[PDB]
Amino acid sequence: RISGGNDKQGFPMKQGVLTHGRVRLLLSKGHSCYRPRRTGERKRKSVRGCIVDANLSVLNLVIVKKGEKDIPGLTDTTVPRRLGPKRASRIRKLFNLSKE
Amino acid sequence: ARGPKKHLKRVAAPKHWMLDKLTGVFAPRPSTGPHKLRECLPLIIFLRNRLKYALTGDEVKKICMQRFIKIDGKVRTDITYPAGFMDVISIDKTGENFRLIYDTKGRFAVHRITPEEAKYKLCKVRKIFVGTKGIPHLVTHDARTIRYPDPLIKVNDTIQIDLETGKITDFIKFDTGNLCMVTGGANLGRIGVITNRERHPGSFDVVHVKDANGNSFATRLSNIFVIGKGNKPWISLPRGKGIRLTIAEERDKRLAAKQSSG
Amino acid sequence: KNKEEAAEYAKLLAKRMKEAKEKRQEQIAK
Amino acid sequence: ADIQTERAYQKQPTIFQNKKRVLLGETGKEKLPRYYKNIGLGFKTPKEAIEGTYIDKKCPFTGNVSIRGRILSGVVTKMKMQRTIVIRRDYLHYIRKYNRFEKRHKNMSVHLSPCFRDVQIGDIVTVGECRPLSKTVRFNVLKVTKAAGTK
Amino acid sequence: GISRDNWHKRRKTGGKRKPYHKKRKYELGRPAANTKIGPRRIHTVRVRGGNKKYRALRLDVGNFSWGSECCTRKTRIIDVVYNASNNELVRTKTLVKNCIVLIDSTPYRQWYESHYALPLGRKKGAKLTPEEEEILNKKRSKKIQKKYDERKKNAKISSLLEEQFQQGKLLACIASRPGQCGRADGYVLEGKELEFYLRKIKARK
RNA sequence: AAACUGCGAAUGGCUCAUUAAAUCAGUUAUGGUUCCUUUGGUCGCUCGUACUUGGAUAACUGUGGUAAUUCUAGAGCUAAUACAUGCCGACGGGCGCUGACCCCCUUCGCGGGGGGGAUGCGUGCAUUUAUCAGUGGUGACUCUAGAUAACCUCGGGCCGAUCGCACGCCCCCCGUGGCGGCGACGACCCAUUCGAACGUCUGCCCUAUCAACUUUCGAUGGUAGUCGCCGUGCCUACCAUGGUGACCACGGGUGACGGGGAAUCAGGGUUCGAUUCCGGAGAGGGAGCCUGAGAAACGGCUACCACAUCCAAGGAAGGCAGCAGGCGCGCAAAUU
RNA sequence: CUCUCGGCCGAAGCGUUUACUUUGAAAAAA
Ligand SMILES: [Mg+2]
Ligand SMILES: [Mg+2]
Ligand SMILES: [Mg+2]
Ligand SMILES: [Mg+2]
Ligand SMILES: [Mg+2]
Ligand SMILES: [Mg+2]
Ligand SMILES: [Mg+2]
Ligand SMILES: [Mg+2]
Ligand SMILES: [Mg+2]
Ligand SMILES: [Mg+2]
Ligand SMILES: [Mg+2]
Ligand SMILES: [Mg+2]
Ligand SMILES: [Mg+2]
Ligand SMILES: [Mg+2]
Ligand SMILES: [Mg+2]
Ligand SMILES: [Mg+2]
Ligand SMILES: [Mg+2]
Ligand SMILES: [Mg+2]
Ligand SMILES: [Mg+2]
Ligand SMILES: [Mg+2]
Ligand SMILES: [Mg+2]
Ligand SMILES: [Mg+2]
Ligand SMILES: [Mg+2]
Ligand SMILES: [Mg+2]
Ligand SMILES: [Mg+2]
Ligand SMILES: [Mg+2]
Ligand SMILES: [Mg+2]
Ligand SMILES: [Mg+2]
Ligand SMILES: [Mg+2]
Ligand SMILES: [Mg+2]
Ligand SMILES: [Mg+2]
Ligand SMILES: [Mg+2]
Ligand SMILES: [Mg+2]
Ligand SMILES: [Mg+2]
Ligand SMILES: [Mg+2]
Ligand SMILES: [Mg+2]
Ligand SMILES: [Mg+2]
Repeated sequence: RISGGNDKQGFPMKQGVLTHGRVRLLLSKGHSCYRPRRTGERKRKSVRGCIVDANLSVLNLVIVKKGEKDIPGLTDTTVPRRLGPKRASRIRKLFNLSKE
Repeated sequence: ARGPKKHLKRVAAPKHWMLDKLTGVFAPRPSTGPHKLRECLPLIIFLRNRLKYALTGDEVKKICMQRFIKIDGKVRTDITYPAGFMDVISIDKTGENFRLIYDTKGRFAVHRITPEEAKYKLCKVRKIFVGTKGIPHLVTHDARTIRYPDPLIKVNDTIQIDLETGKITDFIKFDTGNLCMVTGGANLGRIGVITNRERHPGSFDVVHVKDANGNSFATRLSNIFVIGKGNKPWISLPRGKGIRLTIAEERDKRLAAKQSSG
Repeated sequence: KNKEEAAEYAKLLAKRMKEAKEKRQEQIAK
Repeated sequence: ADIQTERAYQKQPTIFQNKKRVLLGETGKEKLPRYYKNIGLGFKTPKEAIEGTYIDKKCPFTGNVSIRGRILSGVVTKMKMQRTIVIRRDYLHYIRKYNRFEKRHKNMSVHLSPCFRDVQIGDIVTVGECRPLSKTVRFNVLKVTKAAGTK
Repeated sequence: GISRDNWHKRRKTGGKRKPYHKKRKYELGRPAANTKIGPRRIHTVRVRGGNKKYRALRLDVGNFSWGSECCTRKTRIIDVVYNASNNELVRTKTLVKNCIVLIDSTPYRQWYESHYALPLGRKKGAKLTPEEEEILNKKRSKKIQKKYDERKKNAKISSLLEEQFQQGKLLACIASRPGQCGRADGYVLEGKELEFYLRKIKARK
C-alpha cells in the first residue's frame, strides 16, 4: 500500500491534492504536514501532490499481504513487546473477562 | 485598550489608603469582589500598612497561605481581596476581631470589636425583585442575594445578617429620626440623625442629616447608610463618635493633649 | 432547604397579610 | 382609510383588534381601544392623543419611546419634514478676558407627534431626551406653548 | 470587511469628516441570510460574547397562531405572496419578517372540527369519509352534548376565512426574523388587516 | 523529565505620525447592549452498562526526505476534566384539557341541576410566536411575576460517566453491603465586581486673496425590512424635499494628540504643554482575517506596495515608535 | 403663596419665567 513519500526537495505528500507537482495550501489545525504553534494559527505551506511520479526522493510502502517467502530483514524478526491496555474495559475485552 | 486592565499606578490609587509616593511605581489593584475598587480596602494594605504585621508583600502571602485570616467568617487566601464597609475580619491565631468602619476623616479605621459582635453585620438593601415561581429576592450593598425576605423590607433599608447562617435577624426602616452614616462624598464618615428627605423625580434625592452637636449637612440618598433606630446605633462606633471637628478645635485638642503630656 | 424556606415564608406572609388587613379594617371601622 | 397610506399595514402593536364577538356587539360600534401612557415628570397627556386615531411609533404618548435625560426648551423655526421640526436655542457665551458675553445659537431637529396640532413658527416648545430616533434626532416634543401674540 | 459604523457618514451640516481610527471588530457586519423555501437548512454563527445566532438558509415549516381562536399549530409554508419592503423579495420567494405567506389549513380545520363539531372547508357535494363522520356525528351523552350544543352558539367564522379554508390555504404574516433565530413564526391574517392585504395583492396583479 | 489538557499571552513598555465638535474635559443616559474572572443565589422543581459506555492520538520505541527553518512523513504501543455517547434514581403523584361510564337532588315524565370517574395528550428552567388577567417596583414599561395554545434549530441550551484528604455509624448482615464529613474542578441562568461600546448639554488655534455648501455614488426626514451585542441612512426598497450658513457654514493651514499642568506675572494678561498621571491613536503603508469573554492583535496569520536576509537557484525566512547597541540625520541627547 | 384631601404640618399646584447674587450637592491623584 502506498502511504506517502517525499519529493527531491523534501516536501511531503498530501492525500487531498490531485497533482503531479507542488502546491501552496493554507493549513490549520487538523491538517497533516502542519503543526500549529498558537491556538487558531494558520500558515501557508508548500505540499507535494498525491499522484506518484518519478520525481520522488523517497516513497513509503506498507506490506498488507505476505508472499511465499519472507524477507530476511522484514518478516522473520520476532515481534517486540509493547504496552498493555490501561482502561479496565479494554482489559476485559482483551482477556475476555466477565463482570465477576 | 483591547481588554480589561490588570495594573494600578501608585499615584492613581485611592487616597484613603494613604500610600507614599517613593515606595514603588505600582499599587495593589483590588480583585473583583463584593465591593468596588474605589470603595474597598485590599487585604495586603490592611495587613502590612495598618496592622504592621508584615513588612513586605511576601510576608502577607506567607500569613494568608496559613489560612489565618477570615473575612465574614470565611477563609480568604487572596491578598488583594476587596474588603469594604461593615465587614468583619477575624484572626483566630491572635484572637482579634475588627470591623471596617470609616472614621471622621473618610478613611477605614482599625476598629477592634468584641467576638460576640463579630457574629453579625449590617447591610443596606439595594434591590428588591420577584423571581421565578413568584419568589421575592433581596440584594444588598455587598452583593448578597437573600430569598424570601420580610414583606415590609424595601429599598434603602438596613438588615442585620448573622454571618454564620447568612439570614436576616431584624431590620431598620428608612425614616426621619433614625441614625445614619455617610459612605461617600464630602461628608464621608459622619454620623447623624435624618431630618428630612428631598425628592427629585428623574434625578438624585437629597437627605439632610444633623449630628449630636447640632451641625447640619446634606448628602445624596445613595451615600446614606442607616446604622441604628433613633439615636442608638446597632454597631460599635470608633473613637470619634462621627462628629467632625474643625481645624481650629483639632489644633486646640492637640495642644491640650501636648500640655498634659509629661 | 427549599421545602423549609417555602413553609417559613408561607407562615410569615400569612402573618403579614393578616396584620395589614386587620389594620385596614380598624382604620375603616373607626 | 386615511390612516392606511403606506405599503404595510399601520397598527398599534400592543392592541389586538381581531377579537371575535357576538353579532349584537358588532352592530354597536367598531371602536378600537386606544393605547396610551403617562410619560411622567408632571406632563399631561393631550386629549388628541387619547381620542385620536393616528399611528406613530415614535410618539411619546402612544408609541414605543422612553423619556429620560435632559428636558430642554426651544422656539419653532421650521416645519417642513414629516413629523419632525427644527427649533432654535439661543444663549450667551461668556468671554473671561473682556468680562462680556456673545450671542450664540444651536439648532435641534426634534420629533413632533400628530397629537400636537396648530403648532406655528415662533412658539415655545418643551422637549425631552430619548434614544436616537434617526441620524440627527434625539429629542421628542413634550409640550407646546403659544407665542405672546395669541388672540 | 462589512462595517456599520457612523464615521464614514457626512456631518449634519454636510461636510465630510476625516476618520481617526481604522475599522474595529465590534463594528462589523455580515452578509444577509436570504431565506428560501425548501428542506430545512440552518447554519449557526458565533457572535459577540460567545453566543450563537441561528442563520436559517432554508425553511419549510413553522408554527402559526389563529389569534381569534387562540389555536397555535405547526404548518408548512407554501408560497410568498406580498412583501411591503420590496417586490423583488416576492419574486425570489424570500422569507423575512412581516412578509405575507400562504400556509396549509389542515391542522386548523382538524381543531375546528374537533372542537365545535361542525363542518368546515367541505364542498357542497357532501362527500364524506367514515372517520370524519364519526368525528362529527359521534355518540355523546346528555352532559357532553349539552356542552357541544352550547359551543355551537359561538361557532361562526367570517366569509373571507371560510373561503380561504375552502381553498385549502390561509394567508399569514411572519413575526419572527428567520435570519436571526432560525425559525419562521407568525400569525394568521384576519379582520381589517386581511382586507388591506387582499386589496394590496389584487392591486399588485 | 517529556508530552496531551487548562490558563495567560488583548496587561505592561514605547512613540506622537494621523486627528480641529474629531480627540478630550466637566455633566448626564443606557427604561437601547455585551461582559473572562471574583462574590452571592439556583443546580432531586421535568413523570419519560449505570458498581462507570466508545473510538482514537501524543510523549516512547523504530524507518526516513530536503543545502537550508521552532519543516515534518510512514510504521508499532498506550491515557483523560482532550474527543464523543448515554442511563438509573427522586417517581408516590399533582395540575390542565379529552372523557366512556356510575351516583345524588327536582320533575308524573321530558327537562333543570350537583358530584365521582377508567382510558388518552401535555407538563420543569432557558428559546420563538400568539392570546388573557392584573405579586412587587419606577417620575414614566411593551417592567417583573402569573395563565393559556404551540414551537424548541443534528453547524444540537441546562438537568455532574471528573479529582483529593480523613475515614467512620447501621441492618432479619457478613452482602451487589447500606449510609455519611470537608474540599478541588465544571456547568445553564439571575445578581455583583472590572469594564467596554453607543448616546445628551456646553467648551478649541490662524485663515474671506475660502461665501454659499450637501443631495448622480444618503445629503435631511417618513414606512417596512436586512445586518449588528443593541438604539440609528448602519445598509436596502418605496416615498417627501429636505439639512447647514456673517451668531462665519464649506474649504484651506497648523514646526495641532487633548487635559491634569509649566514659565513669566501689581491688577488684567502673554506664551508653552512630544515627555513618567488620565483618555486617544499606531506598530514601514494600506487591506482582510483565525482563535478567544475580550484583538480587525502585529515579540498572531494572509496578500498587495516599498525595502531587505540565506540559497546547492529548486526554495526558505522578515518588521527595535520594547532594553541595550549600530548606521544615517543633524546645533542637538547615556552601558550591547 | 394657595384651596382641598390626610397626620400646626404632610401631599398637590406653586412661581409668567429668566439673567444676577448668596447657599448646598457632586466634583481623580500628582
Ligand atoms: Mg497598553
Ligand atoms: Mg490583583
Ligand atoms: Mg478681565
Ligand atoms: Mg489614527
Ligand atoms: Mg501547553
Ligand atoms: Mg487568552
Ligand atoms: Mg522602560
Ligand atoms: Mg465627556
Ligand atoms: Mg443598547
Ligand atoms: Mg459574571
Ligand atoms: Mg500512529
Ligand atoms: Mg469538555
Ligand atoms: Mg410576563
Ligand atoms: Mg428600523
Ligand atoms: Mg428609516
Ligand atoms: Mg502632528
Ligand atoms: Mg498644544
Ligand atoms: Mg496676574
Ligand atoms: Mg505686568
Ligand atoms: Mg501636558
Ligand atoms: Mg501631551
Ligand atoms: Mg513633533
Ligand atoms: Mg499615556
Ligand atoms: Mg492597535
Ligand atoms: Mg514599531
Ligand atoms: Mg521604523
Ligand atoms: Mg505592515
Ligand atoms: Mg479566553
Ligand atoms: Mg495589524
Ligand atoms: Mg518588536
Ligand atoms: Mg505588543
Ligand atoms: Mg533600541
Ligand atoms: Mg533586536
Ligand atoms: Mg545635549
Ligand atoms: Mg551623536
Ligand atoms: Mg478632578
Ligand atoms: Mg487635584
